[PDB]
Amino acid sequence: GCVLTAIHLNVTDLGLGYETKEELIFRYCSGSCDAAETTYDKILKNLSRNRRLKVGQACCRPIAFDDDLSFLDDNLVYHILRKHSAKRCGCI
Amino acid sequence: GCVLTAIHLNVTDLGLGYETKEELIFRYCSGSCDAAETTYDKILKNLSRNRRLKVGQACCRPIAFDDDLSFLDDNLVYHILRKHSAKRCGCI
Amino acid sequence: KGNNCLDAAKACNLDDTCKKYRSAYITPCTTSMSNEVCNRRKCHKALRQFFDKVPAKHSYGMLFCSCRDIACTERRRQTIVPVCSYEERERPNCLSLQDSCKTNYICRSRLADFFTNCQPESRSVSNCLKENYADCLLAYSGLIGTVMTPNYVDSSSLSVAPWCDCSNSGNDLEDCLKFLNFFKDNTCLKNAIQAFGNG
Amino acid sequence: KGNNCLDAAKACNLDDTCKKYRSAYITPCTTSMSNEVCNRRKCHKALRQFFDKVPAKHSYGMLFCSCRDIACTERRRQTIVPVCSYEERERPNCLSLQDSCKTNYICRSRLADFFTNCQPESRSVSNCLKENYADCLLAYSGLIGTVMTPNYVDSSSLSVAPWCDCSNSGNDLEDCLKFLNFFKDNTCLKNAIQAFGNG
Ligand SMILES: *[C@@H]1O[C@H](CO)[C@@H](O)[C@H](O)[C@H]1NC(C)=O
Ligand SMILES: *[C@@H]1O[C@H](CO)[C@@H](O)[C@H](O)[C@H]1NC(C)=O
Repeated sequence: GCVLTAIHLNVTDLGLGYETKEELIFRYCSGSCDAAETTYDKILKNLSRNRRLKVGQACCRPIAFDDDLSFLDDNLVYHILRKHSAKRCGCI
Repeated sequence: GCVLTAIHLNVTDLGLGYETKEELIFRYCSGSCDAAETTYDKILKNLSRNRRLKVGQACCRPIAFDDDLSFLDDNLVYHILRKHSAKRCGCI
Repeated sequence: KGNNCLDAAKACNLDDTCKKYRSAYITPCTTSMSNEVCNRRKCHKALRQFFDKVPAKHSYGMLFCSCRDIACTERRRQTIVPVCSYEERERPNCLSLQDSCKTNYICRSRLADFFTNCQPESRSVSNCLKENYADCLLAYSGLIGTVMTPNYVDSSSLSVAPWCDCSNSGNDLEDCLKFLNFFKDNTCLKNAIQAFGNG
Repeated sequence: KGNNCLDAAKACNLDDTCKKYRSAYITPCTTSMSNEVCNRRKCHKALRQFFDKVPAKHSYGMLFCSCRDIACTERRRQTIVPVCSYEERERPNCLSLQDSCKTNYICRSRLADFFTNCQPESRSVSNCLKENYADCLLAYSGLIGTVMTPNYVDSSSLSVAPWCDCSNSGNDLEDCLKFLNFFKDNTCLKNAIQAFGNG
């Protein structure tokens, strides 16, 4: 249920302060988590039920990031985006 | 706001299948996250607002785990708990 | 109400030092997930590390605790993981094993220490002095993880022994028994273990 | 409506290969966060890698795109990050620089190639053959990242030059000009760049 998903966007769609016409493929992690598989989450879930414990469980998040993305803004200056986009996803 | 917290529990309180009288200190991560600091979350939050994107942001989670915990059950068998407890926490 | 040996296990798990090294020996010594065979040398190695790195306060509670019932004695006996650290197919002759221990520096050093510190005060007075109790306990605990690893042998006493018998002694029978009874029937060692769990 | 040079940048960012190596040269070549000084050698190294690892389809779009206005030409001119890869305090004499290029295998190999492939078809016919267009473009692009890194020098033509002038030529003035005009006024090179952006 925790999957990678890709969308084709303008760099301005990211809202990071840039005034450009350059573009990218942005990738992200979506979905819900298994609720188990670590000992830690088994304990969080169990402690919650017997109420001897809202903050706890895992999240579908990036485990790898894409390559740096470069672009020339409208004012003839280059910029580099680092770890802007995800390569793989896991529940962590 | 993302902090470590420690509680003194029975091993049976963990509900991992064991029938013992042995004990532990269980540690966990609690709180909400800053909502920024990575480029990735800045983009998730921005894409959500302009609605060109509920699954997204970071979580206060364990970044380090405690030492293995051992115990003898009531049936005279030993068991070892691995990565059951957290040492440090970050938003990831 | 519980146990003193269980009381000890809680104190050890709630102490960062003791907990770490306890798990570091249980790991290589414990089977029982399958029956399998442990790595005796890693187990012994982990065991020596346990008693050398963890203070006596926590490391003795585990081993020298007093017991009220047979269940308590069984816990106390599993301390060293005897299925791995202790028992073997057969028991060799004790004098044979004594010789084998004297060829290993570590064991030779430890056996000497036991025999030095866990002996009678004088020539008639069975028990050793009380201020010598600690150094005798240090020597017995120190044998654990050597080829001369000892353990408690029953439910109704603090008698201990290594994994050897006196079959095939010949003319050397009395000396073999004299060696084995230095573990089994040690007045100073019993009394030191009785004083630790005061009462 | 936009740009052909901007059209090229989108194609490069949407291609895993081109995108990777574009960023790999921008990194060591770009300043403008402070004014500072780039590592010319890392920049040159990254630039050579860009044109050798990325297919002509994507790597030429960036460099040989056609332009309709002065803004487009400025984008095209910033392709190689000239503040870093190109300009210096002063311009040396061109023949001096030619000599310096011939002492570096990489540059010597590339300059030879340029002079081989970017020359007239015959003894009167100004332009080279059309099926030789690709190999001339390969040779000019190949000079980028050497000490003979060239770039476009104005807004109203496809004239290019390295960072050298013909001051202090003496009796060698005409040959220096002959060398510099082989970049500035190359009929085959202009026509190859005109044919790439068909029209
Ligand atoms: C990106 O930018 C242009 C701006 O002119 C916009 O009109 C267009 O819809 C966008 N294209 C995308 C996201 O593919
Ligand atoms: C743990 O176990 C005992 C079981 O007898 C229980 O009564 C006690 O409340 C628990 N103690 C803790 C969590 O400190």
